[PDB]
Amino acid sequence: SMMEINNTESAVGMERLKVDISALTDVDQLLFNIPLDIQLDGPLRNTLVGNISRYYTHWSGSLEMTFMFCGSFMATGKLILCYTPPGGSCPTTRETAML
Amino acid sequence: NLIVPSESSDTCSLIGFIAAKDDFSLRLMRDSPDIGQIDHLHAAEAAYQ
Amino acid sequence: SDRVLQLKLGNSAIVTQEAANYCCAYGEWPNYLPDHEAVAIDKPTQPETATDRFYTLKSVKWEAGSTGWWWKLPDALNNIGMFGQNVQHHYLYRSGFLIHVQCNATRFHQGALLVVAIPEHQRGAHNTNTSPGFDDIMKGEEGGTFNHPYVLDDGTSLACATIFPHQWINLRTNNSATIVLPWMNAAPMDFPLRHNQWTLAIIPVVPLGTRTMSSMVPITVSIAPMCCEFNGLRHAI
Amino acid sequence: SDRVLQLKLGNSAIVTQEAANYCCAYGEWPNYLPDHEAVAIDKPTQPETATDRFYTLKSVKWEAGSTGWWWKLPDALNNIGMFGQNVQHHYLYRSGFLIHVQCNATRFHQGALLVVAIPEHQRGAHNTNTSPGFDDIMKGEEGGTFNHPYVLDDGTSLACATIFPHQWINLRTNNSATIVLPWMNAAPMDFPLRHNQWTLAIIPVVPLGTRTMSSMVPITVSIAPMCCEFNGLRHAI
Amino acid sequence: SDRVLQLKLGNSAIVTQEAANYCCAYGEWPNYLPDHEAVAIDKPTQPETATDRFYTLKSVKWEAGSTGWWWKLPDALNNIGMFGQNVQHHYLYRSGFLIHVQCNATRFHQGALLVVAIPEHQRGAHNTNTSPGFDDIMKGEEGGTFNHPYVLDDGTSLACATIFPHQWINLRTNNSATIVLPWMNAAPMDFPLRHNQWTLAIIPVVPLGTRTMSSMVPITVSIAPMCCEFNGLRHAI
Amino acid sequence: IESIIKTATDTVKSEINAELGVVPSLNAVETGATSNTEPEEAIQTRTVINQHGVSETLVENFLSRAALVSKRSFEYKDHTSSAAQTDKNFFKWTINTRSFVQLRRKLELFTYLRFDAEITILTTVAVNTYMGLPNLTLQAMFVPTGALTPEKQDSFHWQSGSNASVFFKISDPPARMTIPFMCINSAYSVFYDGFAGFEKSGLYGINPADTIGNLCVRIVNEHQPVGFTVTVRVYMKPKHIKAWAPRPPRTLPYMSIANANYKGKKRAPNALNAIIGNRDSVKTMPHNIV
Amino acid sequence: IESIIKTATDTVKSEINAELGVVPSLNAVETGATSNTEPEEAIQTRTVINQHGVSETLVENFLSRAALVSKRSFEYKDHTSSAAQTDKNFFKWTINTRSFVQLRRKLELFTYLRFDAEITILTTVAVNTYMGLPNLTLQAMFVPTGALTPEKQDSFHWQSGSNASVFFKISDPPARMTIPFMCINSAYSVFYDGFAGFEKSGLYGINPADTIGNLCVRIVNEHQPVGFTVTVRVYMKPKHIKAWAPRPPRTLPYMSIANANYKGKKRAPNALNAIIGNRDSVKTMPHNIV
Amino acid sequence: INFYKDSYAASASKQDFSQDPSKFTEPVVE
Amino acid sequence: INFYKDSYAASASKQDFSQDPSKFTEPVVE
Repeated sequence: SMMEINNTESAVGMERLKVDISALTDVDQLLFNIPLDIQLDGPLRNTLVGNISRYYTHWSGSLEMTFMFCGSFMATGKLILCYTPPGGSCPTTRETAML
Repeated sequence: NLIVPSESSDTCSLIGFIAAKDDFSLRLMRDSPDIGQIDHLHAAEAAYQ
Repeated sequence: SDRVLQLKLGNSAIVTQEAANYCCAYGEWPNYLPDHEAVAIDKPTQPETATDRFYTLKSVKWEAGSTGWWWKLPDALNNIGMFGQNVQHHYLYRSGFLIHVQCNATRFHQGALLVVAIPEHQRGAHNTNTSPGFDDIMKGEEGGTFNHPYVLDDGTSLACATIFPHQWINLRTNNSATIVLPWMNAAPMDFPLRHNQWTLAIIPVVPLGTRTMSSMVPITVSIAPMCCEFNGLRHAI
Repeated sequence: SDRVLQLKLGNSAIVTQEAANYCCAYGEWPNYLPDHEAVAIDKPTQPETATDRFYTLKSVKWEAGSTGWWWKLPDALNNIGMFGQNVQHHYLYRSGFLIHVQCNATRFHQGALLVVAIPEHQRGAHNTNTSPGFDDIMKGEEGGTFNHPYVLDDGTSLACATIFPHQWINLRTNNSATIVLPWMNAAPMDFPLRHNQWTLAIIPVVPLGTRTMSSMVPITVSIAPMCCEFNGLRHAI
Repeated sequence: SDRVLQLKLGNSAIVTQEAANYCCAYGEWPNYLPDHEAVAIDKPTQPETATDRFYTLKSVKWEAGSTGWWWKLPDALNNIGMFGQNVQHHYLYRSGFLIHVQCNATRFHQGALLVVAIPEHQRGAHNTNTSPGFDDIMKGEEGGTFNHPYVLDDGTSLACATIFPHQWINLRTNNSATIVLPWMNAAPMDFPLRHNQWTLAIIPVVPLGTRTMSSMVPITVSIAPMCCEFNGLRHAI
Repeated sequence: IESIIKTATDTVKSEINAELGVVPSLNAVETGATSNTEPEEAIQTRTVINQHGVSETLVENFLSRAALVSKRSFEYKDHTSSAAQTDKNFFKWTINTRSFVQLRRKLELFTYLRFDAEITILTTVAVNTYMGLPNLTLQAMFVPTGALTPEKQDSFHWQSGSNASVFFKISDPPARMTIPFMCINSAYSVFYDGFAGFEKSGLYGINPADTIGNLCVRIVNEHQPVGFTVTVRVYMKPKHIKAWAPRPPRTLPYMSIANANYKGKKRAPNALNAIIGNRDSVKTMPHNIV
Repeated sequence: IESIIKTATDTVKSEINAELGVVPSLNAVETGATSNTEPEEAIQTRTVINQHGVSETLVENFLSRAALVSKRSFEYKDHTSSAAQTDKNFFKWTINTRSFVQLRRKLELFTYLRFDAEITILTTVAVNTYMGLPNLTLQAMFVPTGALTPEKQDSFHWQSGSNASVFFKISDPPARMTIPFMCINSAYSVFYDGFAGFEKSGLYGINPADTIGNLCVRIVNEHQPVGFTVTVRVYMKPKHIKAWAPRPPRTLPYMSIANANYKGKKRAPNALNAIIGNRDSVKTMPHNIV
Repeated sequence: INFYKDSYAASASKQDFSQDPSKFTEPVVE
Repeated sequence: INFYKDSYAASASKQDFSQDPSKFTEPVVE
């Protein structure tokens, strides 16, 4: 079920359910990040995994993030989707995050 | 990089999805903090009339 | 292999070449009502090829600020062909549906449609505590337009609407979606003029966008009833 | 069938869809050092998934008058992750490499990259008889740029450089190249801070060209060490 | 026979000649985490000889009015060698410890040390109801000094502290103590930067005394981690 | 394929993979199917024998919690000068699950429900000076939907020829009844996309087959010289539950019990145009470790 | 080696011993081992068949005693002019075993504990003239740690959709619930040598996995014209107990519930520098027979 | 413990461990 | 007497007469 990764102001309604990526002129650039707290009101709260889990207090098990690209057929590109186990800050550069 | 030609729209979109796997488990049940009321709903007094 | 698909029902056929693997709702396929679940004791009419065939509705213009479209079943078909004549001459009704939604564009277009079939989609109204009326619900062949598709016009959520039988038309992948629906009711048969078992919702999650020449992009809906039964023959209302 | 490829090492994975059949260097695949070829008598550390994983370097801008790029191994990885910590805390070193190079563009772009892995690429300098210094050779993570890639910066030839383990990224065919490298040395293990066994060279044989909108085209290098051994534990330099 | 003991872990060895029979904590010996008790699903790194080796800390001066010394584990080793690099690059952690404490003097010296390993030694502060802060607890390699070792700095008692895994260094009998610790936690793995499973406490129950020439008597602590696992590879904090 | 799942599933160890023609991490969202990429195929795993049971998320356990469905306070006194719109020592209640929103959102996670409902009735009393709390006898009579309900405390409809009554006291344990599955269909319609009459002027969304009945509760005692305030709380617990076709949970607040109308809150969270509270950018982390 | 011990062990007779090379009374304290000198080896013994059972010092028996963990008195009255820091006909309590020191020192004889806790709740009431004691209904709702707790007596959080509530009266026997072993680990940490957050500003020694939950208790009744003082005592009894790694008992008095801070008494016994009360010399006998 | 003559009077039936997630997660036909 | 459907609801289990004092009194290895 869809994540509201675009939970910002000036994203009104259905614009919150998609992330707009563009062509950039610098390398190794951050696009978005997702906080993984399911109790806390983040992108994962209004999901099927997020609503049923807030009826409970303890949770365990693996998750999956599926991303569908909705550009044109002509659009090419490559992304890296990094998961960072906890401990420090959220990684802001690609050198730090791909570890 | 996101590389498009001149007739593709230069800003493209992703949609993110999340599920749980089959090793997922939940326990200790509580009421949801997602719904709540500070008053009776409309027409709830009409169920007593 | 899963992209090409010919659907042949009655005298109607649809070939597609840019499809996804089609969706059978809840793993179920339509069938006729068996004897151990039957209620009405008279012999039903099973008109088959006269009613089990694709019915194509009026296309809708996929535009810039579209919010979405909905059709309620069997209300969208109650006046079309010999399905609508069997509906109007009978009291009871039971069938499944094979919904096929068509939308193509060029390879320079982008956009994603959520084509979702919702059971018992009781709607809500916005900023009032009066229930929706008859004309807000029973649109017919033209269907309706979503007012707030982000909450599915019922206070719930579009994000969690993938719990329902759905597909996507992502314009870089496919150009058609196919959902096979069985009978979805608490009763085995039903009066077709006051109750809708399924709502086909088509929702612009990613809007239409290109920088090539502007063409009209239509979204066409073909609905085939499957395994129609009709009980309670009388006159026509 | 040979165009789709998932490479899974450690917690790192790379799916590609527009690839070629990947290259194993000299028909060889990496392995650990066997007992009949071992020299150092202490027990080596084999950290596996902590070091046998893809390490992505900084991307380079494929531009108009690019000459080429080179990275020397293991010098390009000696300060990255737990590979660089095992390098700096040990005297000896042995591993192979799985190099994956990424470069995509539109279907209106043209260009060809020679992605070639060179063993013992001793460089030369131009128009002087003084040898290249330490800083000319040991660039690190950023790597270097070819000065005269037509002679491979060593007096030899780019034309005959297909004798080395190589692939091509022709932009109308593929968008990735994959070379699996074994251990390539005269010694079974080696001191990683003063010797490079492999040089990854990426060379514009056909330059980038299009007449559509100008986008930045990057060339990304992911290198996974394979079957790392480390002998001679001490402090870190 | 029980007085001589060589402990060989990795490239580190310790021979002693004036020892006691060593202590395995609660009759248990360290092991790796088995599959029926595992929680984290990724493959752990087991660096073995790079981390399963003695780490010698800074010696402390056994003086006249010493109260005692404590080191918290794994906090005392989180920045030392390749153990500290595997700690800082991973989220999870599991190991046991082989603690060897050294203190010798002449045959004219007297004194007794209680070398006791305490699980989950939550400390208390004196004459205040504010909890101890981060810097009171997470000393690191230098460790700390007991303020009131008669109550073990937590309101309990030194007299009953022989319920914990302990040995003695009585200077007329032995000059070393050896305690083998397993993994001691309610969880199978743990985040090593915010939780300490063991505290090594060394306490002057009988003070140092002689009437010969005054020499400095040091107390040296060598700690070998045993059967290290690390899960959750990321960058370093 | 249907199987029996008592614990969560185990993890198998995996190795280095490098195969052409096989891409398990790539998927097709467009088919409507959830991704079948296993964690063994994305990372290198170890063997984990997972012993975590799954019995607390069973639909029987998820729904069989006794929840408040009715709460009615009425003045128990001599009602001669009281207005006719008040509860003159008795009330009537059409049994619904819509009035209190914890059970409502929980039952509206499904399209169809078949359950038996056990009904606990908790009566509490307060003095309306203080001289003590009386041990009153209450009668809760179950009247079917649309049938004749009493108009007085001492009406002759309370004699209960065939209507089931429970007589219970305040000092007792609370009265507990099991109401069966009483729908004329094979399941209750939690949502009803239709109109319940053959004319075009009926109510939308309200199927009277879904309605259990009326719950007429009186105090059998006559009035004392002083007044008392009697609060009757009714608790419903579903049991023997089958559930069909799950739904998105309701995000916006409920407005009415008659319909699924929505307004939303004024700001995020749970606003109409913003269900999740806002952050500064898509590359802003809200609770970032410093 | 592990064996089954139901009674204390028997004594065997012994004789005159005079053997070279064998010294069983000499020992090595320095190894950390307790002396294994048996009484047969130190004196001459007789045969004693010891029938003294050992079942009362079992850790199950030693800890499964119902002990007071909470005691809260609140004024039960009309709360309109009462201050907002008071208990307006309800209280909240984070469940801990630290507040009362008999159970605390007894549970802190161990490093790790795995137990199920049965919870007895004893409500008692007093008139705040005398006209009688009301038979009030109380609701104790179990809220998990950190979740939403009610802010009013008549708040809509008391409807208990999925939170387990117990409704009970003062004239009943006390309400008794079993709370399971609810830790996310395999044992509770009675002591926690760590910090519970990823930042350097968390609390030391407090692991929130050790915390059972909140216990929100209200009176379901409305206020009478007079006030009452209601005391709610909560009793915890551990059961099905496993215990690991025993500890020295606490000698000094407890200062706080948040930590293991110590002050000691001013004089011996249980002072900081003197746990045992003093005698005159080491060769002075305190209770010497005359 | 059920001494009532009706089957619906019984306690809750918490032994239904049959799952079929594939009717929601893989409803596709091939 | 346990008529509850959960195993932790049962009474206290006072039949665990297994001891091992040697893990505290003789933890030495030889």
